[PDB]
Amino acid sequence: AVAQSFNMQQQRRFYEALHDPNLNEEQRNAKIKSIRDD
Repeated sequence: AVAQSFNMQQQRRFYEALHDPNLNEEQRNAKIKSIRDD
């Protein structure tokens, strides 16, 4: 969540959001394009 190294620090978040079939591939995609874009 707003890390100064959002690849090394932020990785588990992206994994969790990606591995979430409940969220359809648009809302799921928005989560990905938010965890980075913050």
